[PDB]
Formats: sequence, structure tokens, C-alpha cells
Amino acid sequence: SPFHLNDAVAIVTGAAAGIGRAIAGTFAKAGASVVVTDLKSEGAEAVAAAIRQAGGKAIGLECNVTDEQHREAVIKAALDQFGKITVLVNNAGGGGPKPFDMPMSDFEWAFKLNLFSLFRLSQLAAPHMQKAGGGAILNISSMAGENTNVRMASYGSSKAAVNHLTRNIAFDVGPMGIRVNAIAPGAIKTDALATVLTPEIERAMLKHTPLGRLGEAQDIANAALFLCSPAAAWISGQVLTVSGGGVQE
Amino acid sequence: SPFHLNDAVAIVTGAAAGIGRAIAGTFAKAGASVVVTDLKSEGAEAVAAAIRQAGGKAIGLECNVTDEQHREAVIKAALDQFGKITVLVNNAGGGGPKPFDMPMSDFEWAFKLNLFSLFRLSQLAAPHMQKAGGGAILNISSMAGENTNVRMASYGSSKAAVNHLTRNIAFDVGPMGIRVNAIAPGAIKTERAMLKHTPLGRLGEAQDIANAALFLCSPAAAWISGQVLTVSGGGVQE
Repeated sequence: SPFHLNDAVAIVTGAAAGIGRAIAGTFAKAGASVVVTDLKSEGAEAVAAAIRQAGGKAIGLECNVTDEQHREAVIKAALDQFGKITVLVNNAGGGGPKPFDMPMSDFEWAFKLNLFSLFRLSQLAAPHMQKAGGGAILNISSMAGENTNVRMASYGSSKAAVNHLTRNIAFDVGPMGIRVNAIAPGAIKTDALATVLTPEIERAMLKHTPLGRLGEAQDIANAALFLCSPAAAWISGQVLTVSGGGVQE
Repeated sequence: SPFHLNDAVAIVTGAAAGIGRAIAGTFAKAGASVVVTDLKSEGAEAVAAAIRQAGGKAIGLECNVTDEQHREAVIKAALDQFGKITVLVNNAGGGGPKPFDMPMSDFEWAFKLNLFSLFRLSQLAAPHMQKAGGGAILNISSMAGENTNVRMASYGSSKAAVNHLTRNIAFDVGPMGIRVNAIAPGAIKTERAMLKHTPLGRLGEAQDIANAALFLCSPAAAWISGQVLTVSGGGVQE
């Protein structure tokens, strides 16, 4: 099977919960040594400990991905712990609906968090992936990068930039043996709150979801494993939308 | 004919030369009073003076569109001179090919110059547009916003952000009576290699872009918003 990550070393950011946590655990089961990072150090550590107790190799670190010193520390930690970097999953991000008249600090922060952080981490990881014989970068984007709605000036525009960055930097790092792809997830039921996801909003989301259920973090992690494995060795510059056939407003 | 800009007041940024200059002069000939701005004071004044000599209404002023005090000065100059704002053409921008390992300040500057500037100018103009009964915003983007190539990490990604900003803020400002569109222009004369994949077999003129700009800012486009119109002879140059 080509769907393994044998001898890989994967950095997974923002991974104390949700999609990032599922990606970290799945990648470790598939053979990768995993560097789990999160804004809360205790949460990254809990994921890494669970991986180790299940028979895998992992460490957990605090990382504010918007801080250059934190970014450099994560790169160094991966090299100090496992000797190389071959996979980078840029899952850290955030934001959401905001009014058109938002303060410019809010608009700029969407870009610092969703885009500048993962571009810089990609810059820092790429020389190490080339030295290791090749690698894969995976960006977790959002369906907002392709869809259009109210209150999306910062969130939608920053995620659109993530999508197009993915397509373009594939040309820059392909000759170094590095693939770059993105996943745009639909609405995920994992870690969603029952008060935020009460049956009337769930019914309204499922009305435009052909497959009749909301997503799970493991769905995204399965697609992430595919895109970071030799099974996707000739796939680069792609944005894969995982959303059950539809959209969830 | 609703292809005119009668009684309009249009701010046009980056208008000292090329597309911006053509849009300013075209918009004035179509009936608009034009606030011509450029990073270079002399470039903006020269175009505004040439418009006035040809019989139009125009003022020119320096504006670094990445400087908040400059942005506010342009809004105030439009209101002081002409009493309202109904059209904003965001043509100021820049950048180009850069290596993947560029300094981070280069990457961030692409977004400050190409995106943050025109979002903030859109925020500043919109309440005045709403009070005037409606308006049109036009963003001059780039074909790099939808194309994929080497050395495009900052330029391509920032122009893609401009395109998607256009699509999304159309939802926010439509209820204020404001349309928002973009143009992605092809290579303009200011050869057989650049034209090898251009169906119409010629380079563009600045006037080609200005004609499309005039349409999209005119009542003839009163029900068009959120669109990115590519004006490039059917293909990609170079």
C-alpha cells in the first residue's frame, strides 16, 4: 500500500483538537514521527502523549505560529528530536465572520494568522524537506476561499490567498521534490458544541449537503493522509474540498 | 445612453500613467469630476491639468495609498472640491516576480500595497457613496490572480485576494447601493512571443481597459457586482 508515511517526520500545527489532532494521530499510525504544536502547550502535549501510548513517536510543543521565534523553535525542535522534516501540515488558523467596517487590525490579523504564518513555516521547512529527499506541504484552508457571502471580507479573502498560494508555490518547490496541496473542509461535527449545533441549524446545513451528514475530523485526516503519502506522489497544487457534496452556511 | 458618468465624482488612484491615466481621462470625458491621485505628486497634477485643459473637471493630488493620512486626505479633497463621492477606482498597486525564499517583509508588503490599501479606501469611500444614493467600486487586479506560475508567491496570492475580496464585499456593500467589480488586464502597449497564445493577435491598449472600466462603473452595469472581468484578447501574454 502506498498510503503509508514510513520514515516520515511531520509537523502538524494547531493540533490540540479537531482536524489537527486527527491528522496528528492518523499520521503517526501511518508511520510518521509527529511534532504536534498548538497555542496551548498542554493540549499539544496531551496529543503527543496519546500518540506515544498508542505505540507511535511524537512530541508536543507550544507554538504561536504568528511569532517568528516560535516558528524557528518548532523547526529546530523537529530536527533535534527526529533528525529531519518531510511533511508540514499548516492547520493553525482562525477568524470568521466580521463586519465590513472592521478595524484594519482585524483585517490584517486574518492575513498574519491564516497566510503569513503558513507561508513562513513553508519557507523554513522547505530546505529541510529537500535535504531529506523530498516532502509534502498540506495547507488546511476553508470553503470560504472559494465561496462568497456577507461578513467574509477578511476570512474569505485570506483563505482565497491560501488557496492561490498553494497553487503557485507548487511551482517554486516542485523542483526541490516538494508537493504542496490544500484541503478545504466542510462543516465538521467533531468538537462542535451542542448549543452551537442544535438540530435546527444541523437540519439547515444538511439541506444543502447531499451525503446527508456533517463531516468528521477523521474524514479530513483521511484526505490529508492521502495527499501527504506516496499515493499522491504526482499530485501538487491542488485544493481538495471535503464537504459531503455541498456547502454548509 | 447609460454608458455615461453624468454628475459622478470618481477617485482614481495610481493614475499618473497607463491604465490609471486612461481611466481618469475617459471618466472625465464621460461626465465625471475626477480626483486623480498618484504616489508622485507631479504625475497626478499633470493628468488632472491635462483633463482640465480638454474641458473636464479634475483635481490632482499625491496619495501613498498605504498611508492612512494620505487616504483620508483624498476622501476629504473629493468632498471639499466636488461635494460627494460616487466612484472609486483602485488602480494603485504593484509587485511582480519574486523568489520563494523572499524576505517576509516583501511578502507582507505585497498585501499591504495590493490589498490592504484598497480595502481601507473602500471602507472610507463607502459611507459617502451610500449617502450619495449609491456608487461603484472598481479594483484593477492582475491575471496573476487566477493564473499559476513560478515566482508568484506574493504577487499572485495578493491579486487572488483582491479578486476574492471583490466577490465577497459585494455582499456587504450591495445593501448600501454600491457595486464592486474588478478588471484583470492583459499586457498593454506602452512581441510574437507574448502574443503566441492571444486569440485576437494584438497587444492591448490602455484605452481597452478604460472602456471596460467605464462600462463597469456606469449605470449600464447597474446590476453587475462581484465580478472579475478579464480584458486580455482571449488569452495570457508571456
